[PDB]
Amino acid sequence: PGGVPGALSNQPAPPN
Amino acid sequence: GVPGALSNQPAPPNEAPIAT
Amino acid sequence: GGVPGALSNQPAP
Amino acid sequence: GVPGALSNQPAPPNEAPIATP
Amino acid sequence: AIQGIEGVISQLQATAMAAVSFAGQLHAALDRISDRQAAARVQAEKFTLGEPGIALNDVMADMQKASVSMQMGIQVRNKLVAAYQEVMSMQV
Amino acid sequence: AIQGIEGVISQLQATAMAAGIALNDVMADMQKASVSMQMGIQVRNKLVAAYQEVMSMQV
Amino acid sequence: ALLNIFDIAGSALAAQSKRLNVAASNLANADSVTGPDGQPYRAKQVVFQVDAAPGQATGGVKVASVIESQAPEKLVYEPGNPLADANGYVKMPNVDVVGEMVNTMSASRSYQANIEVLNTVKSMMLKTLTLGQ
Amino acid sequence: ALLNIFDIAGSALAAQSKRLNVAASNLANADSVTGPDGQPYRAKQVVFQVDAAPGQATGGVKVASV
Amino acid sequence: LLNIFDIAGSALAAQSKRLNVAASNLANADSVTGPDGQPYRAKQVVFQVDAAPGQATGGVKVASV
Amino acid sequence: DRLDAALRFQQEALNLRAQRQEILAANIANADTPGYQARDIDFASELKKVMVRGREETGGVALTLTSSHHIPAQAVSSPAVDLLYRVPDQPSLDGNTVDMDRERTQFADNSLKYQMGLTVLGSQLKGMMNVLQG
Amino acid sequence: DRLDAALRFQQEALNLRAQRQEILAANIANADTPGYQARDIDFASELKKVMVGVALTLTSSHHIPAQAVVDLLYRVPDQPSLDGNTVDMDRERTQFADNSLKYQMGLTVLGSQLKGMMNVLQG
Amino acid sequence: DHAIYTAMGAASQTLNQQAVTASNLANASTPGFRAQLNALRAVPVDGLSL
Repeated sequence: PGGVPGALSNQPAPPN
Repeated sequence: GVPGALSNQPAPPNEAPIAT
Repeated sequence: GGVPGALSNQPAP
Repeated sequence: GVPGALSNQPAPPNEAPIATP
Repeated sequence: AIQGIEGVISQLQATAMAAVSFAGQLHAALDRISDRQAAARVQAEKFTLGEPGIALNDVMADMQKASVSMQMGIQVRNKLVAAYQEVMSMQV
Repeated sequence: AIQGIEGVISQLQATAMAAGIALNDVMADMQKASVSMQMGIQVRNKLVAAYQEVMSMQV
Repeated sequence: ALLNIFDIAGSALAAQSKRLNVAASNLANADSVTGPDGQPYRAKQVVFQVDAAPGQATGGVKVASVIESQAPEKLVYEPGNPLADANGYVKMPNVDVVGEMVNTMSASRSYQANIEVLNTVKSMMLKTLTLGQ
Repeated sequence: ALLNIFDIAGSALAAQSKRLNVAASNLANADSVTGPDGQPYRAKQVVFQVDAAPGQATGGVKVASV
Repeated sequence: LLNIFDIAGSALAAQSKRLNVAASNLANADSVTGPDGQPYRAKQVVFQVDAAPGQATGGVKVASV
Repeated sequence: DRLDAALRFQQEALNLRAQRQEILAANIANADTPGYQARDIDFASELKKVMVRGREETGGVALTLTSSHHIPAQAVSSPAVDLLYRVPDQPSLDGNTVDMDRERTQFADNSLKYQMGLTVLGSQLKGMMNVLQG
Repeated sequence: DRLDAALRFQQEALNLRAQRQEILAANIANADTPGYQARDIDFASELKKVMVGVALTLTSSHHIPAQAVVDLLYRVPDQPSLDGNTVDMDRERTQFADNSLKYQMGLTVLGSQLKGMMNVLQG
Repeated sequence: DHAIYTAMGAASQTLNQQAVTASNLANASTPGFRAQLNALRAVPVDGLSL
């Protein structure tokens, strides 16, 4: 499903 | 499975949670 | 389309 | 108009007086 | 011509009663290759012109494709000439 | 075809008795065709040479 | 089917160029306060998808859409600037400079890799054209 | 004219140069009592706007006025 | 695939894994907790010879972390 | 028939090399896309499969063009190869398993093997024109 | 000649890029001259003008053949200097780098066209 | 190729920690203030192999 490349998807995301 | 080998089943989605 | 490429000529000319 | 455009006219001289003439 | 239109209506009557080639294919291939090359050249000139929306990536890739197509045409011509020379050497 | 199915049943009786395009394909078929045409030319040349040698005889 | 590599790598080059352009636009406006509409500049990012029509196994990459980055707007206390909030909270873009610099470097490297792919593919096509000769 | 990345980054350089010039002029005139005529010097500010551009998603920085 | 190519690729993978482990360790020099609440214990890779069918000389494989 | 059969193994191996390189280039292109599992094919098994049973395609469906003014259009025509998943080396938060060292090693190896196939096929075809040369 | 018509556009673009490169480097060199105006050319309009003459007639051998023999636009100043110099470092440095890149691109395109015309003939 | 992202995350979170510390120091004269603690948590990425 892809997603945002780079910084946003390689930083620890919020739990929910 | 040996890394770099070939398998017919996909790897499971990996996640890195912050709090268990 | 909506976004011009980095290597394109000034979309703003 | 925009700084960095192209015009067919030279800019006016840049004078900066010390006192009002 | 008036007689030419007479011939056209005659061929239409022929079709009524009744009810592409190798040179054509070669001409079509040459036209396709030339059209691709002209399209790449026109896009390159448009980019060199400064007109917005034309990306250097597309220009360079299209020039690459045009070069590959030209080389394909050259190889086809080389073989075709070789085959013609071989046939004209056939003993009769 | 009806005659095609006739041929299929005939071959079955025979068995009873006995018991887009890429450069990779374009270039390969182009080369074959060249090879087959050269083979045909050479074989015909051999046949024609043999025939002319026979007819150039002296009886 | 080496010709499809042209399309795949060209799409990849275009997508990486768009990503680099968006990252540079975010970086150059880290200090902006106002937009053309008066709204604060919102950091933007591209979305990468597999450029595969339904039924196509594997393709290149394509930019689906450009989306506003999800991050709190940087609040600055300057209730003297003509642009301000009810309590003087100027809203500045949420650009993370380190992220944008790393994104620029990554986009450049991926771009160069795709260029190498295209170069070697063209060399192979020429060979192949020199198959029997 | 310029490539899109060139234009964006060059506009960024020019905008930062303008901001630095405004800061330097303010720091020079920190103790000025009177200006060209007789009115006090007023600290200058530079306002950054994003070049709207046809793309909008990608655009550099312009400075409307000081 | 090709032997020397297999050797060089395996060794590139091993050295990349070591570099990633070192970078992760350097990031976590001052980390005080993880997700479960346990301290972060530094990682180190184990190199082993990949010469399973190639006698005593071959590529290098990362046995474990 | 005989000449077609004699040159069929190397031709099919070279076609499979081309398709594998297309797959590897797709993996390299999607190397920064979050959530993309790297794909690759088992060259030997698929090569034997294509030789025993001829090449086939999943799609290929295209609009028929009886007239000379019909507008030509095709859906998708991918090979009948089994796209297997590569085992990831180390984890990544975005969620793709494209490890660049593996991709570039397989790319270079496939490149050399395709050049080898071209050399073998060209040598055989000259080895035949030499005979048909009198 | 038909060969000139095919290569006319790229040759004129390359020559115009070289001339504008010289103009930009002159702007860089004269950055410190007080009262110097930064000059430049509009590449597209001049390229139109060059892309869009009469050799005198030679009746005999002694007759001598005809002997052969762009418009500069001022740059809009950004910051007012005191010495009257309107040359801005950043703007012209970016323009200089861009012109170098475009000159290289024109060389690449012209070389590719000549190389294609050559491999058509080689045999 | 992805160790750059690990290091970038470390640098960005170092910037965040510095921002927290600077905000704490700016309020050295704030009456009745409670300093914000800072701690770098480690998040292990859970894939299959290493």
